[PDB]
Amino acid sequence: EAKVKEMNERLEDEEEMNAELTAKKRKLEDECSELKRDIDDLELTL
Amino acid sequence: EAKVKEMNERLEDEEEMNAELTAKKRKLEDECSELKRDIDDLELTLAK
Repeated sequence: EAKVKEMNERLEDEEEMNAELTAKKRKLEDECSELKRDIDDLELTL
Repeated sequence: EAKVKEMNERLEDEEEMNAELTAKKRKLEDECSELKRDIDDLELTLAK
């Protein structure tokens, strides 16, 4: 059960690092989106 | 013994998921840097 415990626990550390990386990933997909827009709008006069 | 091994595996997987999703993230960080410079330098030749 001790061996059971520190693994459950460490999973929680890890899973939250991973939770962060996907939330950080979201906003960056979104930011890329709008940056790619700013270009493709602007190039429609060149 | 089972829940022990099962949690071992998941740990190795989460440790690597950390590495994987960060390589995905990074590719977007890189892109979001570059796209910004391409927005900017285009205008930096366009401006008066």
